[PDB]
Amino acid sequence: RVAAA
Amino acid sequence: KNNLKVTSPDSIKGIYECAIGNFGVPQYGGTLVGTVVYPKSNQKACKSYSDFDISFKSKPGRLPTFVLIDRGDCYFTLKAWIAQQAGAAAILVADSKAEPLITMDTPEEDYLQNITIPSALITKTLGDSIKSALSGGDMVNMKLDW
Repeated sequence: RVAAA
Repeated sequence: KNNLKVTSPDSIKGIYECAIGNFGVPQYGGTLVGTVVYPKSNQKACKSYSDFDISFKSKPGRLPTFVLIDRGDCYFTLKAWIAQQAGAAAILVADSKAEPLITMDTPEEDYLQNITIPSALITKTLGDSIKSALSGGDMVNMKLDW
């Protein structure tokens, strides 16, 4: 997945 | 979807998976060899390292500094910006949970286009291995080919 934090 | 090579010490050398951050194009493209440093304060790099009088500038003739940074409390991009400002040549963000790798993404709402240093998320396990090698006095060297 992706995430900003 | 990439990897990296811990070159030293023998106890943990090898090729490890990692997830390159989805922001910034590195200015000096190519291969990069560094020494890994785990900061004694501000380990999540959500505040400027100047407030702590901490710098990762390498002395002339010594390896560039790769700063190991813990995930948490602020955006990935801010950690890369903060560590860049302290003079690290690269940033490794140790994941906070043991889980497969995620790709660090940009937020929206700017300094973003000014981030240059290579960034990557590593697993908690490798994060813990590096910290224990450093805790025991061995310098941890590393090479990045991206």
